[PDB]
Amino acid sequence: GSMEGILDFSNDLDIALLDQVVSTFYQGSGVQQKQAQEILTKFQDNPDAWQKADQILQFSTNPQSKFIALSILDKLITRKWKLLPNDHRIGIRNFVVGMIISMCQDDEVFKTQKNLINKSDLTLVQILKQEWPQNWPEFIPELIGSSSSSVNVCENNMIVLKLLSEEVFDFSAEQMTQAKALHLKNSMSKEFEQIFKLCFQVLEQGSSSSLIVATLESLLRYLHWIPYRYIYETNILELLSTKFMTSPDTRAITLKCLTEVSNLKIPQDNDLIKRQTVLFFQNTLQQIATSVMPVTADLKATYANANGNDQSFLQDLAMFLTTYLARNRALLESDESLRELLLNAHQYLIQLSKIEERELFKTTLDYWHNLVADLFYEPLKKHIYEEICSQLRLVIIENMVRPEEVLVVENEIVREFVESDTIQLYKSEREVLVYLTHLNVIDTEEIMISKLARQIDGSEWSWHNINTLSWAIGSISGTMSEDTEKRFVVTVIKDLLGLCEQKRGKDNKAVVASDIMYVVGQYPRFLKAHWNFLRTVILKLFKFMHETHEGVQDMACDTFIKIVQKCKYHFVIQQPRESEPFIQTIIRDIQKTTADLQPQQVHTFYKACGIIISEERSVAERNRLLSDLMQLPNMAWDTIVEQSTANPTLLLDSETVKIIANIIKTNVAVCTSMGADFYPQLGHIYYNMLQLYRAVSSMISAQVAAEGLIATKTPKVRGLRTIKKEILKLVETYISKARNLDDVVKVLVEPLLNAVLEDYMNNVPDARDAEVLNCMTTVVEKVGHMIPQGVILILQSVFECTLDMINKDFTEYPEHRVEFYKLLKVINEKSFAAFLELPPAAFKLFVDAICWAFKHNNRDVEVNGLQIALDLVKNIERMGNVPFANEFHKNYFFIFVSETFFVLTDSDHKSGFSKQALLLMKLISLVYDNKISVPLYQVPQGTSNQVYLSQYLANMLSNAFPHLTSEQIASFLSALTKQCKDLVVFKGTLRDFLVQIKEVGGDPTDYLFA
Amino acid sequence: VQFKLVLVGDGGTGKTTFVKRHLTGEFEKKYVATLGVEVHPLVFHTNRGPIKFNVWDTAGQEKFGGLRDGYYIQAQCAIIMFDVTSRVTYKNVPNWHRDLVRVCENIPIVLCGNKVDIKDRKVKAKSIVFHRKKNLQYYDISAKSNYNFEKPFLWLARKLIGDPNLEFVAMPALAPPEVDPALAAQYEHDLEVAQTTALPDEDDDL
Amino acid sequence: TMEEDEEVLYKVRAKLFRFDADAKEWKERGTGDCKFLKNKKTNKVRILMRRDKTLKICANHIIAPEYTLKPNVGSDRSWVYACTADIAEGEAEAFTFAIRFGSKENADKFKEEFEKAQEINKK
Ligand SMILES: Nc1nc2c(ncn2[C@@H]2O[C@H](COP(=O)(O)OP(=O)(O)NP(=O)(O)O)[C@@H](O)[C@H]2O)c(=O)[nH]1
Ligand SMILES: *[C@H](CC(=O)OC(C)C)n1cnc(-c2cc(OC)cc(C(F)(F)F)c2)n1
Ligand SMILES: [Mg+2]
Repeated sequence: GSMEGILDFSNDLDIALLDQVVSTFYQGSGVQQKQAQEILTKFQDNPDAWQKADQILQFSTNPQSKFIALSILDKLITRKWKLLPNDHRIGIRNFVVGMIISMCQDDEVFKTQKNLINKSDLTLVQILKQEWPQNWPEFIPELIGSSSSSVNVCENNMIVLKLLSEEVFDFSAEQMTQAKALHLKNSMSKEFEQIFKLCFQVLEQGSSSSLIVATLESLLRYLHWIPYRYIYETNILELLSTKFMTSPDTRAITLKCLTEVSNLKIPQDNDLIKRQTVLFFQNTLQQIATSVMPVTADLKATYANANGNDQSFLQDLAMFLTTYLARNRALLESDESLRELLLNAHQYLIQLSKIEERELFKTTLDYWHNLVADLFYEPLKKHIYEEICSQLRLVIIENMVRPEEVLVVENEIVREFVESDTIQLYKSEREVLVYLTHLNVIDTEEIMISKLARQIDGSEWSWHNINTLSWAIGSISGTMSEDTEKRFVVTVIKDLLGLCEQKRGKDNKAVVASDIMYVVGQYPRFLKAHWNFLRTVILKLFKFMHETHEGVQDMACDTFIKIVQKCKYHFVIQQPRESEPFIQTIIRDIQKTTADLQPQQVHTFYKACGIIISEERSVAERNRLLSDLMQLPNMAWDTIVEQSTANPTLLLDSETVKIIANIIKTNVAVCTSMGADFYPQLGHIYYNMLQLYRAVSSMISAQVAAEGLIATKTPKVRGLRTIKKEILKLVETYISKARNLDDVVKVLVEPLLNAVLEDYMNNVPDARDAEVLNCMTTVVEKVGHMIPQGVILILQSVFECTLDMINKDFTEYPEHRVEFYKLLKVINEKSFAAFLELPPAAFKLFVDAICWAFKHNNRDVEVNGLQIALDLVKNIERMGNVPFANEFHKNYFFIFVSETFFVLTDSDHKSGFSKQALLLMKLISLVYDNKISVPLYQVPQGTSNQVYLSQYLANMLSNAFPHLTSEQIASFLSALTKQCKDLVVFKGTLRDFLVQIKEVGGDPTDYLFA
Repeated sequence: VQFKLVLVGDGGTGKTTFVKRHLTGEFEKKYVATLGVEVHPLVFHTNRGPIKFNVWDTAGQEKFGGLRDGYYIQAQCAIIMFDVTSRVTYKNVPNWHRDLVRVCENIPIVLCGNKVDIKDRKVKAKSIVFHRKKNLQYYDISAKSNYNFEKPFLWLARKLIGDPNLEFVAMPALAPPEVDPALAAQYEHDLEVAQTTALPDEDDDL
Repeated sequence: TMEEDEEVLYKVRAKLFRFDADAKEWKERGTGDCKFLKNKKTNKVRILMRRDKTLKICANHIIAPEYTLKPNVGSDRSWVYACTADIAEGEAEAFTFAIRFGSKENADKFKEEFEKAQEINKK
């Protein structure tokens, strides 16, 4: 409607209309809310709206209106303060100060408009950051004096001081120059004596809760930086650990203050200070025991009930106890009069560790790791904690989370999907339980065997109980002696089988199956020494591969390969009492074993066989095993190759396409585990495989021509491209592991390039496989140095056409993007001569492509782009004083300098700062080391490149950042060039520049910080 | 029974995609930066009745920040979002938290690490600790795979209603109606287009 | 919940899409269990589908005999069909749906069940 009128500034501002626009935004909805929002944004962003700020704060009926007005002032103070004439600066100051005093003295405004007062306090702090103490030396003394005139003013002054400390000490690193932060830190440090005096007196005499809470909230911030003497040479620790722990209004903030007190490393030679550190802990634990909860209390229940602030308090208690004890528990471990305090604090932690809260459990678990690792090494300590550790063993065992390997889940015992939050937690639990087992292996075995005895009984049978126990049992593998482990493992399995027999129903069955599979897969040392059992296990895994339950099936395959990775040797030798190596038995029945598996599980099976086969180091025997393993896919391959040459229409059948893809996938799986040993099988299919690659390629092109680009979405063409992708993956997989690189070059490479390069170049973009680039990257990486002409061929076939795919936006063809710059990186690193052979027009596109990578926010591309630029510079520098290097610098030195400066300063590429700074330092150092032997300019004759570089950069920055003074730019560049050998200082100067360009009037002496 | 929820975090962390997933069920693949704020109502059905969130989805890009902390006034809860594939977005979490709690001193806040579906994770689980001292709840999430996508709202609803046993429940499913040959000759225009527009993510499990 | 007066004839996990005719894009509407429910009183069969964790309805409409399942150019495990009266979001809207399944066999079984339900509703 008529809301836009406030945007017209030739008017007088209709405060009533502004308040209606504001009310419509905050309390409205729908389209009218959306319209008011856009209007308010335009109002706030108007460069003169701040001149309306006083009138809004005087005449408005809406607190949100005043808030927005203060945001307009904040934006002015933060960015354009020093452009104002001095009278406007004094006017804004007096006006903000006056409004704060005004709101404080009206008791009903003080109670009802907390946000608006908080926003005003922050606004005042922004003025202090610009004006204090140089142009406001009396702020702190007057603040202290005014604190006695009113309790409201005293409380609000604590808020101002809290915000001031935060802005100076907690959030200055990214927001101020190094010099300005140092100046404000020194200013606050110089005046803190008086500040602490006011703070301690307020805490000591104690007014009412609100003033105390605000004073403690300010103290929490001071503790981040103030000298230790203020805490230990006063009586404040006794106030914090007694008086302020008793009242729940101050308990939360005081516990956080004491946590910060605890996270200092005291001068640990002073007996007096050690006594005080003990004392405030003793006091605090006494207050909790008497005023909150005794150590026997059920904190799990309390947390779950979530009354009032109980969850936050228990979180804060855990942080306090873990912080203090990780630093200071040694202070409590020798004095016998402190033993009760030490163990009571850990007993609270035991109770806190039973809470059902994932993130809190991780906090306590981090502490337990800290403790048990120390008990594992430090002499004479573990006996102190014997009872704590015993309880902890029980807590961990009962709260084990599901490991990666266990693929069966309750929803209904089903088969997941999925993640790593749980994976990291399992690993952290295992770490602590392993330590705990070493600390007392008898106690651990007794807890686990007793728990397992009660699953037999049915005393405590449940899916949850057999799962966590089985997972804990598997997780401690390697902690016991081989003999105890033997007895331990035997008992566990026999009993787990006692649960299967006594369980009925498949739901129950797939649970105990996953548990047995996890345990056995975790104890390969046992399996290696007991062949007859290992054989029985594998046979049973094979049975599981025929299971109707889908989860059991997948885990059997994963367990099979997990065991084989560790016990492979026992499958390759002929065992006693056996007629042949077990690998021969496995290969023979591979068709019957894998009949009910999905294809990708079949391929895992073949990969597991490849692991075993590679343990045979006799070449003739290994190649024969390899030949036997591939019998089924090779037979299918020969059949499908014979009925593909004649009648090239046969691949129209989608069922044929699936068969081919599965054949290649099987070869990929075996090549993954066999690596260099796979060569004889690759050679068996290589030439016909590349002919198939060409044939499928013609089919794809034919479909796109007959059906349009939409053909690439159809199941048929997607299946054909899977063939090409798996062929490329197979060749990439082998070459990445090949040991005979002569064979790679003479046998594999040239037929490969003939089959893939022109086909990629001459397909429409939507039909090009990014996997071609990935395969070529590996080819260049491994044998690039031996095929200089082949690398040139690669560039000619993929460079310009892929670049044209990805240089219109940052989003299309994301995989081509990533592989493209991976390929350029390796060519530039390993076959730089291929770029020297490029025509000048194409080399310019290469420079264009590198800078294009700079501007990506995708880290995959950005990082490689910055790395290529750095390597390219080094490649050029390595050439020395030759025509190509001279021409490169004349054509491209300043392009790289300015492009790097652009992404450094544009606020859209912060993730690359470190590598951008490295590149810029290298470029600058090239000039100030006189490594560029020709003039960079086209300015008088004889001028050094150092002089021209400074003039170029000064002009560049003057035009790009016209609000900077000439002295700012000159001082920045002088410091930056001085520092081009010291990356850390260099980067600090760049950071200072990024601060200064966001405001007006930055001090040029800031760049002398170093 | 409605509550104001402000959603903040660096640009590109997935704030808008996360809300859209809860609004319509879709996954928006494109990045269209939010300008200032977008307000959407969002209702969940629980065993304690319906709960309505007025979700203020704010802009993460500084040049599009609009009213910035002006959007936080009278928020009753919040979600702080970052991207586990971008360390800078986690490094900025304390800055978003600072500005938020200066306006909203005592509200429940969830910290969400989004995009855990991406293989090359960069902000490791072990390094995510900022929530501990600040009493924020934390979740790994993925708007793309829906991993834990319901957990932030479920936790906030339990805190705002004050019932730890609150659960999402199935809404009542009314009987659907029994229901044009005037345009039936033209609902092959609209249908053939749909038939010949391929479905997205055909390689997914569903 | 409004589901006790009904019998479950068929259940399958699926991902449901809706066609944005303006933007020319398919948009996901929900993933979860798709159920064919036969009303005990009227014998009419409807599709009812809820999202996995929020349990929110993403499909609720009669399996009309007028409807026809069509293939999508990009999938061998999906069906496209027009719907004139779906009340998952509120007031009965018309939609062009696509529903995709875990496998071609699930899509084929769904089509068989979808057509057996159309017969039931033609009484
Ligand atoms: N792989 C993946 N991508 C996601 C996920 N969530 C969002 N994205 C993607 O991240 C990009 C950013 O989208 P968006 O939701 O607008 O983020 P935003 O924080 O709201 N942007 P802004 O704050 O500037 O308005 C999109 O391309 C989106 O597809 C996710 O969970 N996984
Ligand atoms: C219980 C689960 C089960 O039987 O699943 C079937 C498929 C329904 N159960 C019974 N027997 C085992 C068992 C026996 C083994 O003998 C050594 C080995 C295993 C294995 F897990 F190690 F493979 C399992 N499990
Ligand atoms: Mg957004």
